[PDB]
Amino acid sequence: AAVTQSPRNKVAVTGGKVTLSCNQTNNHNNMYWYRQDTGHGLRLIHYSYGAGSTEKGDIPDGYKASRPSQENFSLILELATPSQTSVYFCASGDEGYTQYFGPGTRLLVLEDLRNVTPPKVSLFEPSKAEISHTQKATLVCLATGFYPDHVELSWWVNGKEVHSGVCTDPQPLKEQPALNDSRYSLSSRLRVSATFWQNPRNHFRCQVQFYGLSENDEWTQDRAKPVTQIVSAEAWGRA
Amino acid sequence: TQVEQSPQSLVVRQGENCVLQCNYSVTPDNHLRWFKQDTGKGLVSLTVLVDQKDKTSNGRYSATLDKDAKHSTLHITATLLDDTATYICVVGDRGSALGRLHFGAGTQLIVIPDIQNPDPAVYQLRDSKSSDKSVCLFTDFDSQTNVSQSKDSDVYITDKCVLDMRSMDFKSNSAVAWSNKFACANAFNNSIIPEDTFFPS
Amino acid sequence: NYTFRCLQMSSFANRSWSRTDSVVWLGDLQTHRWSNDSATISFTKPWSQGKLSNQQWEKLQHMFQVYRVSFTRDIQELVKMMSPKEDYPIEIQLSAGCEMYPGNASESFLHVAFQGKYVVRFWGTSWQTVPGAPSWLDLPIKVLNADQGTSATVQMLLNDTCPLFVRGLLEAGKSDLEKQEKPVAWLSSVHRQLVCHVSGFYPKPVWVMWMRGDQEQQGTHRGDFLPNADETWYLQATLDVEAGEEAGLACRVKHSSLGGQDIILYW
Amino acid sequence: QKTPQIQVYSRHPPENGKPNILNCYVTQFHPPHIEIQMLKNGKKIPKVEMSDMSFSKDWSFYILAHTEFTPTETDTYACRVKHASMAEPKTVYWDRDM
Ligand SMILES: *[C@@H]1O[C@H](CO[C@@H]2O[C@@H](C)[C@@H](O)[C@@H](O)[C@@H]2O)[C@@H](O[C@@H]2O[C@H](CO)[C@@H](O[C@@H]3O[C@H](CO[C@H]4O[C@H](CO)[C@@H](O)[C@H](O)[C@@H]4O)[C@@H](O)[C@H](O[C@H]4O[C@H](CO)[C@@H](O)[C@H](O)[C@@H]4O)[C@@H]3O)[C@H](O)[C@H]2NC(C)=O)[C@H](O)[C@H]1NC(C)=O
Ligand SMILES: CCCCCCCCCCCCCC[C@@H](O)[C@@H](O)[C@@H](N)CO[C@H]1O[C@H](CO)[C@H](O)[C@H](O)[C@H]1O
Ligand SMILES: CCCCCCCCCCCCCCCC(=O)O
Ligand SMILES: *[C@@H]1O[C@H](CO)[C@@H](O)[C@H](O)[C@H]1NC(C)=O
Ligand SMILES: *[C@@H]1O[C@H](CO)[C@@H](O)[C@H](O)[C@H]1NC(C)=O
Repeated sequence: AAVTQSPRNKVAVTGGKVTLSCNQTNNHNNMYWYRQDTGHGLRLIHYSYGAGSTEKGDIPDGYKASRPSQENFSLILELATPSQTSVYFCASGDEGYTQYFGPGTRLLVLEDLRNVTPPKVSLFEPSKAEISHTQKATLVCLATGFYPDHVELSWWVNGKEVHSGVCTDPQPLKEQPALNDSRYSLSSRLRVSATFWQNPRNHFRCQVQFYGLSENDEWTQDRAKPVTQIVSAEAWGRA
Repeated sequence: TQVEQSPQSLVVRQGENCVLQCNYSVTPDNHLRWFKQDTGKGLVSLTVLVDQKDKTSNGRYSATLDKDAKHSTLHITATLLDDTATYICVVGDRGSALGRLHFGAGTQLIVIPDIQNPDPAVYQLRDSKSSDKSVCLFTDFDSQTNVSQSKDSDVYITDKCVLDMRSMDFKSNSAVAWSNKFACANAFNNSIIPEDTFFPS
Repeated sequence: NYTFRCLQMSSFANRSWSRTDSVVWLGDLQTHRWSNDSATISFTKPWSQGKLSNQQWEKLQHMFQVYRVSFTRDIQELVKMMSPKEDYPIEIQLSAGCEMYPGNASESFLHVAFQGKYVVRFWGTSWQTVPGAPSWLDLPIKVLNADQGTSATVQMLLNDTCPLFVRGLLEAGKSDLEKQEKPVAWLSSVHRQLVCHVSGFYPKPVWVMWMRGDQEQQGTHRGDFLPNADETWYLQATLDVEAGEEAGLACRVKHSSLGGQDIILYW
Repeated sequence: QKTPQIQVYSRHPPENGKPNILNCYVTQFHPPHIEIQMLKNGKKIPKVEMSDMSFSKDWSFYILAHTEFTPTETDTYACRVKHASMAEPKTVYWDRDM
């Protein structure tokens, strides 16, 4: 009994309309919208007992809800505010007590979009000293100069995402710790066997999904519009 | 706030056990669920207890519930690195869809990895598209070592971070340092690093 | 051959406002009350706890206390589930308990009524609708039957706790149940319609006729049993007659309290 | 919706000057929200006792108002009932016989 949410990650300005959606092919009558804030547990915003019903939950102020059909239950922030920065969970259920949870949706509501910038990505290749001393090769990737901090760094090898042998920083570190809206940097390592790196037919690639502006956000500045994009760096193996 | 969890957080070495608490005032109490939230991800269910005096297991996860005391514990035997997570307690006040779920704030487990054979080194990695730029990588140190923030502000040093080559059963702490303004012998001056560290070249 | 009854009445005026008031009968005598204002069930007799211990009663009363709050929210939630099909004001009524037969025997019931119409009952191990009920209740029924904890409890209450408890009451309240109080009668009038009033008698069965000599006036219209405040009964028999034909007419009354010596009032 | 039937009657046999109790019995009504007043000469009697509400086998409600009274030659008594089913309040007067 699966449930999906969309978008998975979102950056918004104060005053904008933001709409979080939730799809469910379970024929579950009932659907639920929660928000998780570090400090509290999940609190119920709205819910629906079938197509056409929507109910106030525990903390419904600021959110409108919409159940157009059995499959889709939406949460609408008509006038977005900084207080609505959260992680929004959606869930569905039949007549029983279980609620089958979605994967979550992160939302950051900013005051103004002037500082929004995508990352530069660099990929740094394994040391020959490391290869000989350990029989292992550590690639390192480096996302820098990006704001806000909503990024997903992933590693791909021959077009297939690798999880084994990866570590990514828990939180990104600030380039200008003094400044209010400082840019960030974020490192990640992929460690493989030296023979796997020495094989020149293995294509390594670090990919950073940056979440930023929509195509319907205004942009008054001279520079390139900092949109939700992918930036990546790439390297082949070498013996 | 009708569901309380204890401790708020805890750090444990890999291999040790730990017991997580959950006490509630919710009335009535049909069932109690333990969730597991990885950093970033969503809610994986571990077990659901439904009786007056109930007990369950799920491999290394085992759990109890006493509805008279209104109290539940979640034991984790032989912790592994992947257990680093937040552990959420949830009480449902009906045995049907009519009920509400009351969520706890969560107990934050952090598990220190067990590095058997350290071999601490500081290597230099070169950029693929542009040889001139580079990073200094401090790797292969045991979890007793604390990687310290940068002395300079124009120099950047990340915190430590553990990777896991699952097919080899191998774990290693690592930390990256870099700057536009700098060399790898002088890069981790400000950390109390092992005296037998291997600076090559 | 007594019947035990828990009558519950619940009014939901709008989504926020509601109230639930119960009363409990054993035959025609009240044994308990439970106002919305009271947090706890009140006895209306000395013997109302029955043969239950003080700690058994507490765990039983606490079950009801929790049920009452849970009942209210669930109805309110079922209105949201069905809307716009149904909306307030809503009037739900329960009637539950058991009838006692000689030896071991008893039947238990639990009947529910929606807006004054019997629609649902608990039977066997589940809630089910009755003949006549509208088909939209099928979803409410489906949801209530998902609650496997509620079913097991209601089964235990109907099958065990109730029939056991009532035996406690029957033994514990023998002297009140088997009481014998005498009627008092009087005559009056308003063709003319003579009226023979009878009042103060217990138990309910009584015989009241107009007579001329030994000849039962088969024009006698018996009225209904009306209750007095002191837990006795009232009943009047009327007879239509020609003006100036009241001579020779007498009201005869038989009741188990009198023992042979019947009340006769002459005009 | 259902109309209430009202029945006024005394506990003991009516003798002028002698104390007594006057019952008013209201039945067969729905919904259960109802206002009941026992009247003397039009004026509302102050200390009126009310039984708990209940209902019959046909799910229709009933209730018994009662009050002490001392019948006289001159004084008339009554029971007034307001209900959602009725347009205006219904008043049945004590018969002097019942
Ligand atoms: C409490 O008493 C219940 C019965 O008492 C009545 O209801 C209560 C609430 C009061 O109103 C009281 O005054 C009444 O007298 C009692 O309910 C019985 O529970 C059993 C099982 O727990 C039920 O048995 C199952 O029946 C189905 C089919 O039944 C249908 O047909 C019969 C006709 O014979 C009808 O009478 C029924 O209404 C049904 O329509 C079987 O298919 C099923 O068999 C399957 O499962 C069993 C294992 O459990 C296997 O042996 C079989 O191979 C099958 O796989 C069950 O046997 C029974 O129907 C039900 N009786 C009634 C009259 O509904 C309840 O158990 C008591 N609870 C406690 C806790 O004491
Ligand atoms: C407009 C819709 C009309 C509805 C008509 C339906 C009539 C049925 C009315 C009776 C239903 C029973 C009400 C109470 C029940 O739903 C529960 O809310 C109540 N028994 C509490 O149950 C919880 O707590 C129990 C412990 O005492 C159990 O844990 C149970 O599992 C749990 O749900
Ligand atoms: C013996 C005194 C009882 C007084 C209170 C009785 C009023 C309610 C009667 C209906 C009982 C319904 C049973 C449901 C029980 C439950 O689900 O917990
Ligand atoms: C609900 O109804 C009650 C009584 O009928 C009334 O006093 C109250 O004002 C109503 N509440 C709302 C919110 O409409
Ligand atoms: C009935 O009681 C509940 C709590 O037991 C209360 O919240 C509610 O307002 C009461 N309603 C009325 C009409 O008295």
